[PDB]
Amino acid sequence: QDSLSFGFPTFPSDQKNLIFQGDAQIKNNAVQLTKTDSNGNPVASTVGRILFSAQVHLWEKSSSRVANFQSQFSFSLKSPLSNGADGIAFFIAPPDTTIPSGSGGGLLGLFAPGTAQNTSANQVIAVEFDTFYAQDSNTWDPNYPHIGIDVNSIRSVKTVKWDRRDGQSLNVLVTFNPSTRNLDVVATYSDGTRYEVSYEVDVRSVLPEWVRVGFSAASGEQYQTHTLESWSFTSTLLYT
Amino acid sequence: QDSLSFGFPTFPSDQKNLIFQGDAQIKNNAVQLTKTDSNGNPVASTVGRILFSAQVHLWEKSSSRVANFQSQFSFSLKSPLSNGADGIAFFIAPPDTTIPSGSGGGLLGLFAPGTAQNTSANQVIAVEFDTFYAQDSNTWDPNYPHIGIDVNSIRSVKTVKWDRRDGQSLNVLVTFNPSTRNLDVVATYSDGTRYEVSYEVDVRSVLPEWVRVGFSAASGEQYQTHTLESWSFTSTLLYT
Ligand SMILES: OC[C@H]1O[C@H](O[C@@H]2[C@H](O)[C@@H](O)O[C@H](CO)[C@H]2O)[C@@H](O)[C@@H](O)[C@@H]1O
Ligand SMILES: [Ca+2]
Ligand SMILES: [Ca+2]
Ligand SMILES: [Mn+2]
Ligand SMILES: [Mn+2]
Repeated sequence: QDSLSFGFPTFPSDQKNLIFQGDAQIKNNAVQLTKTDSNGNPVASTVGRILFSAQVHLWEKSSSRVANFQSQFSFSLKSPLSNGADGIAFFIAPPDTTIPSGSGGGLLGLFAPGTAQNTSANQVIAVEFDTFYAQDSNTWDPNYPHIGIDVNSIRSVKTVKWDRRDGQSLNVLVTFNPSTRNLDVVATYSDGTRYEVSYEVDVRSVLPEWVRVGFSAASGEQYQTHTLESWSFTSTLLYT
Repeated sequence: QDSLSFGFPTFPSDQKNLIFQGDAQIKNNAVQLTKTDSNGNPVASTVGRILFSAQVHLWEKSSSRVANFQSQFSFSLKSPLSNGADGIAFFIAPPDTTIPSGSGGGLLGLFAPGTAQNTSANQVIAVEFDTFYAQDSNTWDPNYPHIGIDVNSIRSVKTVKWDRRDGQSLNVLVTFNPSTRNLDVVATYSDGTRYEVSYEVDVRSVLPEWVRVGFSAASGEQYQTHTLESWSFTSTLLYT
């Protein structure tokens, strides 16, 4: 289809169109990307992702068209630790994408250690909300929590300072306009605090015509819950 | 998802979210539900169906919600004969639906012979565009071409006299309103000729909570092409 849209105001346990990978599962009408114990507390060494089952037609060679898409979602992070890790990311990748071996912790379940910073070995666009930036282990990160745009590498093409707020939901709107090729990110907390970051990228040179969209999160030695609370997505092919 | 929508203005060969069953295949940017030869002419004894891959949440027992839905599509029928058969149908059924054994010809690839008129043995709602009504083989049909609403039986609960026009595209709008429980069908030819038929039905007592939507067509001894040209669908769970 040239156009596709779906909306999850909440996430009931009875799901049919979500692909669950790793430890991801539904609990209390939300998606818990990372594993939690019986008490609902976060644990270390966990990775989880979800993808919508239907494939999205991002661009089309034959017609020279590229999709205009928007993804709106909200999530919250919670941890008793002073340095909860590692973060959650909205991502777009080839349909057959699976969790790479050793992609835990700072690699957010998106990259393999051997090629995490090799842009020629990956096919992924992701918007990360990264809460762990220890310069000794996450050497590629700026020294502070941040929102980053990742294009084929865990080393973001761009980041902006972000404030992690325990237990508070962050609403995010990610849009891509094929005419300007701008990928825009706008995130806000309920008190009006806003973060904005944009990057110009030709998705046709990074991803295949058909892709899947979803979320990924991980926790290494430090941990926190990564709770996806709602998600709506729409995409339509436009001539450009 | 509480809401889902998709649109196929045309049907390029590169399809990823369609389930093809029987003889259905893409040719010339359209879906040919029934088999055709090299010259492109229709052949006898063929059945074909397509279903969208993502499951639709038609109703939710826990929240007591039922979805409204709208399906818009266009198709054309062509045949060297004047008695083209058998017809095409838009249908909604359980996700694991497959072509029943011996469902060719007048059964439109939707029902099994032994239970075609047994409402207690079926789970399907369909809107048929029936062009063949010979009483020797299609005993359940009115004696004229027609559009009908089928609820668990090949014998339509409601029909309207219809005119088959070789090679002309028929635009159809099918809508279900959970508030009134009315399934409405409006079909029009380009010159404005219009046909309408509606029926009140509680989808909750006929189908499971999750379903798949698609089209089916068949040709027995008499034949014609059943070309699906475009298709858009939208569904949203409502409280009412
Ligand atoms: O495709 C039309 C029709 O074909 C087959 O039935 C035949 C027709 O009723 C007509 O041609 O007369 C034949 C002789 O009695 C009869 O077989 C079946 O496949 C039927 O299901 C289909 O509708
Ligand atoms: Ca990090
Ligand atoms: Ca018939
Ligand atoms: Mn980072
Ligand atoms: Mn009929």
